[PDB]
Amino acid sequence: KNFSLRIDELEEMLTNNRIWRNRTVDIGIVTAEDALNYGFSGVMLRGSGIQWDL
Amino acid sequence: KQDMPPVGGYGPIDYKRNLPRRGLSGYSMFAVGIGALLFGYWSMMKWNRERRRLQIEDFEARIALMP
Repeated sequence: KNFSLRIDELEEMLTNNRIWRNRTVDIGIVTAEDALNYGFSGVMLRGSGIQWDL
Repeated sequence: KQDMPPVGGYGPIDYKRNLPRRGLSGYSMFAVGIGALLFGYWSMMKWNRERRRLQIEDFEARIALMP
């Protein structure tokens, strides 16, 4: 009952932070159907497009 | 017959995501900034101008001697 505050700290550490957003935007964009021809499982799938999980 | 789950007493805790507290934004800022900065230069011209007056007094004691 008290874990959603601890995950409410990382939102203010990282998400609306600017330097970490600058360290991570548009980096390593593999999104094609070569990102499924490689036989990937989940995230680095569904985080890029295709909604599916077992 | 000694097993866990209670008959009642629950929350739950949220899954939510919220802390958007504003914050003094949007023409409130850029207005306290310029209003502070113009108080600075107004606090100049009362000291830098005044030090320029005592400066001439410092040269004054030189010139009244040296013949």
